[PDB]
Amino acid sequence: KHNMKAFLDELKAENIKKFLYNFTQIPHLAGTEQNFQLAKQIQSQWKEFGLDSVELAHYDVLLSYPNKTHPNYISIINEDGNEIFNTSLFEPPPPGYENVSDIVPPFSAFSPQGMPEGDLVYVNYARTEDFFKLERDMKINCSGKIVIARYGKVFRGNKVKNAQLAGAKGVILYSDPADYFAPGVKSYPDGWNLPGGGVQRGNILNLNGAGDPLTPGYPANEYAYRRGIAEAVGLPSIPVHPIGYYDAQKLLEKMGGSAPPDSSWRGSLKVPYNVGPGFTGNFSTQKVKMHIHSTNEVTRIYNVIGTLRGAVEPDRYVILGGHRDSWVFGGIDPQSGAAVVHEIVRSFGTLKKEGWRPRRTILFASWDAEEFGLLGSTEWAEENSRLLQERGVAYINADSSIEGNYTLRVDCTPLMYSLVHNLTKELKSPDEGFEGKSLYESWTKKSPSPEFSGMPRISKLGSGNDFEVFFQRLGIASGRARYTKNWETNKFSGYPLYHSVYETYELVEKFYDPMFKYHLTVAQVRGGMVFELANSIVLPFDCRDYAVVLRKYADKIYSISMKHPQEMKTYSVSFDSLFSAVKNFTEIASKFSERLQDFSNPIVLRMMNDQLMFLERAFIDPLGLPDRPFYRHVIYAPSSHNKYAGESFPGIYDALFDIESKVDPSKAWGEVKRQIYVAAFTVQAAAETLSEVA
Amino acid sequence: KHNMKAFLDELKAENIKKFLYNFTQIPHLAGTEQNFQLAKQIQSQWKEFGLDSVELAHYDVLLSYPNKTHPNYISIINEDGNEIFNTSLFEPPPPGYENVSDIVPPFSAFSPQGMPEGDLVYVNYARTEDFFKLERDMKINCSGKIVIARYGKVFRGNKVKNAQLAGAKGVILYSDPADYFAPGVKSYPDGWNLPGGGVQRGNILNLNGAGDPLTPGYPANEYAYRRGIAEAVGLPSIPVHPIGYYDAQKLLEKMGGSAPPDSSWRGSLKVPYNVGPGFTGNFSTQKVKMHIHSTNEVTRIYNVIGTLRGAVEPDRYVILGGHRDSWVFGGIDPQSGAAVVHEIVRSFGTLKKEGWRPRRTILFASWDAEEFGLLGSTEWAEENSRLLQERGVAYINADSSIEGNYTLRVDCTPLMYSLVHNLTKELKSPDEGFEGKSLYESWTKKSPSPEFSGMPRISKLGSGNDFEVFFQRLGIASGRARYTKNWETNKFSGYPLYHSVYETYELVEKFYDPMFKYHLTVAQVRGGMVFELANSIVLPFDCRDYAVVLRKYADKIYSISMKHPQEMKTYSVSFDSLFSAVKNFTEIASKFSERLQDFSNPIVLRMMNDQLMFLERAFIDPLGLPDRPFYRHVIYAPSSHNKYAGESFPGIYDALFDIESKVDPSKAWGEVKRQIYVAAFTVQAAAETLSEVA
Ligand SMILES: *[C@@H]1O[C@H](CO)[C@@H](O[C@@H]2O[C@H](CO)[C@@H](O[C@@H]3O[C@H](CO)[C@@H](O)[C@H](O[C@H]4O[C@H](CO)[C@@H](O)[C@H](O)[C@@H]4O)[C@@H]3O)[C@H](O)[C@H]2NC(C)=O)[C@H](O)[C@H]1NC(C)=O
Ligand SMILES: *[C@@H]1O[C@H](CO)[C@@H](O[C@@H]2O[C@H](CO)[C@@H](O[C@@H]3O[C@H](CO)[C@@H](O)[C@H](O[C@H]4O[C@H](CO)[C@@H](O)[C@H](O)[C@@H]4O)[C@@H]3O)[C@H](O)[C@H]2NC(C)=O)[C@H](O)[C@H]1NC(C)=O
Ligand SMILES: *[C@@H]1O[C@H](CO)[C@@H](O[C@@H]2O[C@H](CO)[C@@H](O)[C@H](O)[C@H]2NC(C)=O)[C@H](O)[C@H]1NC(C)=O
Ligand SMILES: *[C@@H]1O[C@H](CO)[C@@H](O[C@@H]2O[C@H](CO)[C@@H](O)[C@H](O)[C@H]2NC(C)=O)[C@H](O)[C@H]1NC(C)=O
Ligand SMILES: *[C@@H]1O[C@H](CO)[C@@H](O[C@@H]2O[C@H](CO)[C@@H](O)[C@H](O)[C@H]2NC(C)=O)[C@H](O)[C@H]1NC(C)=O
Ligand SMILES: *[C@@H]1O[C@H](CO)[C@@H](O[C@@H]2O[C@H](CO)[C@@H](O)[C@H](O)[C@H]2NC(C)=O)[C@H](O)[C@H]1NC(C)=O
Ligand SMILES: *[C@@H]1O[C@H](CO)[C@@H](O[C@@H]2O[C@H](CO)[C@@H](O)[C@H](O)[C@H]2NC(C)=O)[C@H](O)[C@H]1NC(C)=O
Ligand SMILES: *[C@@H]1O[C@H](CO)[C@@H](O[C@@H]2O[C@H](CO)[C@@H](O)[C@H](O)[C@H]2NC(C)=O)[C@H](O)[C@H]1NC(C)=O
Ligand SMILES: O=C(O)CC[C@H](CP(=O)(O)CCC(=O)O)C(=O)O
Ligand SMILES: O=C(O)CC[C@H](CP(=O)(O)CCC(=O)O)C(=O)O
Ligand SMILES: *[C@@H]1O[C@H](CO)[C@@H](O)[C@H](O)[C@H]1NC(C)=O
Ligand SMILES: *[C@@H]1O[C@H](CO)[C@@H](O)[C@H](O)[C@H]1NC(C)=O
Ligand SMILES: *[C@@H]1O[C@H](CO)[C@@H](O)[C@H](O)[C@H]1NC(C)=O
Ligand SMILES: *[C@@H]1O[C@H](CO)[C@@H](O)[C@H](O)[C@H]1NC(C)=O
Ligand SMILES: *[C@@H]1O[C@H](CO)[C@@H](O)[C@H](O)[C@H]1NC(C)=O
Ligand SMILES: *[C@@H]1O[C@H](CO)[C@@H](O)[C@H](O)[C@H]1NC(C)=O
Ligand SMILES: [Ca+2]
Ligand SMILES: [Ca+2]
Ligand SMILES: [Cl-]
Ligand SMILES: [Cl-]
Ligand SMILES: [Zn+2]
Ligand SMILES: [Zn+2]
Ligand SMILES: [Zn+2]
Ligand SMILES: [Zn+2]
Repeated sequence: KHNMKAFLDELKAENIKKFLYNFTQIPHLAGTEQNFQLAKQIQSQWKEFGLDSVELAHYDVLLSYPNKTHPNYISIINEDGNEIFNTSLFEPPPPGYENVSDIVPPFSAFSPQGMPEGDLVYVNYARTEDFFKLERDMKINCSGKIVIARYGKVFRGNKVKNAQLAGAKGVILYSDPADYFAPGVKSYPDGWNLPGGGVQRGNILNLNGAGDPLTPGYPANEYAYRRGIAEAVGLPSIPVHPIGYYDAQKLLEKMGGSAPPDSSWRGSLKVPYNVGPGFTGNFSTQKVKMHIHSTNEVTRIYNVIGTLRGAVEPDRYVILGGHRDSWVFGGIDPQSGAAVVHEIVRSFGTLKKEGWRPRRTILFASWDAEEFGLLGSTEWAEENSRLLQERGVAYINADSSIEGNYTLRVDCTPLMYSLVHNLTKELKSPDEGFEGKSLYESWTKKSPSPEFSGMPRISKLGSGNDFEVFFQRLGIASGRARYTKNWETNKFSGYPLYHSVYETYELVEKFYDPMFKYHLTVAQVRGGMVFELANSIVLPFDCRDYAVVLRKYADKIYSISMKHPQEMKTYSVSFDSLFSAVKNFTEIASKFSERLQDFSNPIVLRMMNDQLMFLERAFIDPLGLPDRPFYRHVIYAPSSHNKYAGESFPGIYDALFDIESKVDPSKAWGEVKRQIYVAAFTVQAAAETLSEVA
Repeated sequence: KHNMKAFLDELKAENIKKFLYNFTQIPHLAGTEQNFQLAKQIQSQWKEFGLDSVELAHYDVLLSYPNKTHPNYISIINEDGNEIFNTSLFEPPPPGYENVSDIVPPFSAFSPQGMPEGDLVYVNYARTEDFFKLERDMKINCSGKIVIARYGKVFRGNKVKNAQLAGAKGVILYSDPADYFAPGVKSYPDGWNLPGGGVQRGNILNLNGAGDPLTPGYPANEYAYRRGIAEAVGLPSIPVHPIGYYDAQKLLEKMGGSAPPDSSWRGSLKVPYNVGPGFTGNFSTQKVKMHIHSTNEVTRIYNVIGTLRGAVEPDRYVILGGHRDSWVFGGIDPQSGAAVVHEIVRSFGTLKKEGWRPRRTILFASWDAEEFGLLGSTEWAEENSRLLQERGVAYINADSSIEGNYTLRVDCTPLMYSLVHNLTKELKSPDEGFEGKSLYESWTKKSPSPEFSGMPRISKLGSGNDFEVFFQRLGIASGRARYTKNWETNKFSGYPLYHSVYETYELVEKFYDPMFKYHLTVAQVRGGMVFELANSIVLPFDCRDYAVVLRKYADKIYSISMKHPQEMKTYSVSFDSLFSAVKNFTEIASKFSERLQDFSNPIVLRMMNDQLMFLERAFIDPLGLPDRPFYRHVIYAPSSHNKYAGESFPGIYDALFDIESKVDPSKAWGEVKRQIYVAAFTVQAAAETLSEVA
């Protein structure tokens, strides 16, 4: 038989290991020849594996690279302008790679050029609440200062935006061992911790879903009209550079001015963590000087798009996609995910060669330039938006398969909760101590739902990965799953070697998953989801699960507003319409579910399949969210404070955020009311897509 | 048999006459009790006729009404402030209606209040080119003047916008006999001409597709958040009032200053048509004074929505809609169309009672508040946009069935050209001299295509009627057909009694269509179109017809640009991408057509039906046109100079318009290039929806 079990059993840990090794021997930086060569390799192999068609889709997008003959670095400069300390020009390469060429040195992609000199202010994680603390509570002024911030907690681009709006003239990002050195584990190469010379690369854009900075709304094809750099989307206005904790210690050790306001501001270095501004008495005349010379350059990128045509519904697309480009070797990010996709394609192709075809079309994607702001997935979705809007069933992401080895981590639309629960109950746990138990059982035990006993946690989708255009722009049901760590407060901070030269094949094979069993488990979850979506007669979505969360989000946003009872009285701020719509959705979804169970009629089936496919679509508002036109989903958006985090009822959330500080409360509460109306309306309209059609 | 002929033969001229009489005995002004009562009547009758469900959909929208105890009027005022001449407070009522209550006096709906006094400037039709002539050629300055303009040629709201931007402090609109009195015909009640006391009502908004001024993007339901009046969409900033030609003669006769620049500026009144400013020597100290006291008021409106559920594809909607509200009696506009819809519903209901159901669902609509800016259709489409976007096959409009008795007038998407040609070849001509000939034959003879011998003219869709939200916002294939006059240069000017108290049942029965044969012919065209759309196994759209027009529009826009060869050289302005996309569309459409002919498989059929349904959808750009977010179709939009006129490649057209006058040619030609890119991209993307799906 050619069923899900046949598919799943064909998947091999040994193959995932071979592919991971193959993808991580040299760097695959977006826009470089090495990454174009790997694209052509994957294209050839997917053809060999059996896909019907496999094409490269290329675009010319704005990328950013250091100047090879004019290196970026930071100094402490004394009174006469002598540079008395310089940060490192490169990370010491790991064992056996010390002769590898084309390792991009640490830099912040899309930083402008500059050589700002000034006094340091330490801003903790550079979160919105950290700047509130500095400015409002401590009366410390960042204007014209160079800010130094530790990585962690939120996307680095949010830190840079926050620093810019505080009036900073530069930002230094560093990795504190508090966040990137787990106690009792050794530094790379002898363990998975970050050494003091290690540095996290990464882009610092604030694109809000736009894709290539120069072509928002339209694919960056051969005839594209491009904005001028001054009108580009999302570029930072101040120089930015990342450093390791040996270098950070040198910049922080001399810091004076105010003490840290409390212990949540102190990392693990042997320094005071004084906020500044500037250095203590002896060194009061020394300054910090950045030297940034990176350039932004329009550069060709390449997505690989493979098609396995559906036997029955070829015009319905289930998409498995993840990126290929890496900062350096990409041993975890992304090749641990790319190797899983490769093995999934191989397994599906094995069935296809024996005469099987899925019910619906499956599209497989190897995206490029993800690290530079989700550019390859976004430009391709811009190009194909009409096809995706009317035909897209679901998008399953496939970046890093592991970021730890503790338990499963799933983020997805409520429409996929039931699918995930059911599939994980049928898969074996790879975990020690759970042998012969289901993955559902180990996951639920290790990651309990905060709301329901006997259920696992499933998180909301925000952004920071390639599902963003499909979910938040186009409203296609999306999901992701990976293995993760225990480390709760590190959720958005990355594993220690994230985006460093030390993230290698050996890191994975020695320290994360020597048997490739966690990789195989993730291949089973991702491939199992794709299989069910592409093959189930009735699409495997449960609208009632959306009803349950919508009530939870409505309770939560109302609870936020209810911290301001006098203003809700004054301005007549009612959530009644939103609860009404949520009640209606619950009622209608229950009735639709009964019909879906109670309905030989392919037109009624597909009618119902279309109602299921278009339900996520119905949460899209064509006018988008305020000042974020490419975030169009009304129930979820990336947090305006942290792109990695999903926020629910984002339009109402942002209207309420820090509202007590607004100068015109009438206007501010009027906008809360407007957002309640938009949310109630959209929930009701989505409900009505599930009513009988005529 | 229950085929199209059964449907068509059931339609009766006598029934259309009875319904027209029934709908035109009292005024049915939007927002009044009389119009709510007529809504309830139609709802009851459509239920009796056999529809499955018939509901009222109500909204609370901004309307505008004169003050009953403080009448609007215009004066000539002498030096001491004596009002020496006053315009009329009402139109003399026609025979037998002189005791009818609730006839709204002539006014310009949505005028602000004011009593501006000043010198007159005569601006011809107040078109963009008329203001260019005044300001650029004649050096006449309208700033702080009261402008007087003749109705005709363009939508009145465009005139008011043009006057406002010229700095006018008020606008007087009047009906010149040149445009509203056909030579050799008598004035109402003895003929169909406009008497000197007759006045054309009408709104003067510039909504650009927004719908209710207070709720753009969202339905004006019970919990809607409304903009404040100062942020409302489309309201004029200066007072405006309409008058008849007896009153106009009194205001124009004393005009001095400059002579009319040429004869195209002279109407038929026995006056010089001097442009002003102000009056000739003797009267130089007299001024014109307006008194406008109308108020804008949020008011409930009611659409009637009838459903005839499809037997096979209930989730595919074919919509026949037209408005019910009138300025006064609505003898032509809209009740000549509403009576036709009523008879169509009755005929379909007759088949339904004998056990027939159409293949797809047919929705019938009686829209409200059309006269106040397409408010009822727009608010309902805002409410139901998700259903319409994913399920809407086609929209057929049904306003005035006659505006003359000469020949057919059809405006529609190219996707319906073949359907119209085929249906009209099967219908009998009602025309004298064409007895026993097809409607196709009489129409093609009387209205020859400017491009093709042996073909009739079919015009583009702009706006000024209820199809606007469906076509230009949502991208649902739309069409309209009516009987019209010969009068070429009067195309956008209306028939003489348009929006006057004289537009009555008797006007129609005595002077337009005493046998109701033109009404019946239009009922056959509209009902025949709906029948084929709702019943044909393959949707009756021909994508190759879009390919042919896209080439014609590309040639036309290129020809406009090519008036500026030096700038196209300087700024490297190429149309190559747009012609490429049009060539690709032509190639792909030809291949799709072959498959549609060459393809027992309901999934392939519906796949293909979906490709046909979503083709118009593919011309929608979710970012909309520049500064007109609710005009989203890239191939067609309402002309920015005349809402009634369709413009092709509007984004490129508007970027080129008057470009030689722009201060920064680099920027202006850059925007032309941007619009060429958007157009090429959208044409290519629409083409790709017709490629094989996988
Ligand atoms: C959840 O679904 C329910 C349907 O089960 C839906 O109920 C609808 O609620 C609206 C708003 O309450 C109702 O609107 C009323 O409609 C009647 C006519 O049917 C009007 O007369 C009412 O207006 C009068 O009263 C108002 C309130 O006091 C006044 O403001 C107004 O000036 C009028 O005097 C009012 O418009 C509607 O009838 C029901 N529909 C039903 C029960 O079928 C509810 O809206 C849904 N929730 C959301 C958020 O959509
Ligand atoms: C109409 O449909 C045709 C398909 O039949 C489609 O043709 C495509 O045109 C694009 C643009 O010309 C081609 O793009 C080229 O792709 C190759 C790789 O396949 C690249 O190497 C090319 O780039 C080089 O040359 C450029 C031009 O001189 C340089 O600017 C660039 O720096 C590179 O040196 C170029 O991107 C594409 O291959 C074809 N596809 C085919 C034939 O399948 C055409 O685009 C459609 N029209 C529209 C408006 O979409
Ligand atoms: C990764 O695997 C690929 C595919 O097996 C290898 O590329 C092939 O290598 C042989 C030997 O050079 C060539 O003859 C083939 O043409 C290549 N096949 C392709 C590109 O499809 C590649 O060598 C491997 N890379 C590493 C670093 O092991
Ligand atoms: C930090 O690096 C800078 C730049 O390379 C060093 O300063 C330069 O030193 C050379 C050789 O002594 C001089 O000729 C240049 O004029 C200096 N350039 C600048 C920009 O100051 C500096 O010596 C380094 N500091 C340390 C502590 O190694
Ligand atoms: C998850 O599996 C459950 C248990 O099998 C499925 O729920 C059952 O579905 C069948 C088929 O419709 C019904 O007859 C049962 O009554 C359901 N049992 C329940 C609700 O406990 C559920 O559909 C699956 N979810 C998917 C496939 O998305
Ligand atoms: C238009 O026709 C309608 C429907 O025939 C008439 O309304 C009906 O009139 C009778 C007599 O008053 C009532 O008993 C019915 O209840 C009405 N039916 C409805 C409203 O569905 C109406 O009188 C006619 N109007 C004119 C001016 O002739
Ligand atoms: C035009 O109408 C105005 C307003 O009704 C007339 O002026 C008024 O005349 C009455 C009675 O003579 C006076 O008491 C008011 O003071 C006047 N009002 C204003 C606003 O001036 C005027 O007589 C009319 N002109 C003509 C020619 O009939
Ligand atoms: C208009 O009618 C023409 C003539 O019947 C239709 O074109 C024919 O369609 C049949 C059925 O596919 C083909 O076999 C013929 O070859 C076509 N004849 C032609 C192109 O001359 C056309 O489809 C009709 N248009 C509609 C229904 O939209
Ligand atoms: O630009 C973006 O939105 C994200 C770019 C990348 C995505 P990533 O590949 O490293 C994976 C991060 C994640 O899945 O949360 C970054 O976080 O630096
Ligand atoms: O506001 C609008 O866009 C049009 C309002 C009305 C539409 P109408 O019913 O009179 C018919 C005009 C037409 O079909 O062109 C008007 O032209 O005054
Ligand atoms: C790299 O180094 C220097 C900086 O001025 C110069 O030779 C060259 O222009 C730079 N390359 C760039 C800016 O891409
Ligand atoms: C912060 O510092 C700069 C000093 O030039 C000043 O312009 C700005 O107003 C200051 N802000 C506050 C709130 O003190
Ligand atoms: C993998 O699992 C073991 C068991 O707890 C643990 O000791 C090790 O630290 C884990 N590896 C990583 C990288 O978390
Ligand atoms: C109508 O007439 C006068 C104008 O001031 C006044 O009595 C009343 O307020 C007006 N009604 C309105 C403004 O609706
Ligand atoms: C038109 O007239 C007014 C007179 O106050 C003036 O402000 C404006 O600049 C004039 N425009 C031109 C172009 O003469
Ligand atoms: C109707 O048709 C006849 C024939 O030409 C014509 O005399 C009459 O003017 C027409 N009616 C209208 C209102 O155009
Ligand atoms: Ca783009
Ligand atoms: Ca609205
Ligand atoms: Cl992922
Ligand atoms: Cl019409
Ligand atoms: Zn990644
Ligand atoms: Zn990454
Ligand atoms: Zn009308
Ligand atoms: Zn009208």
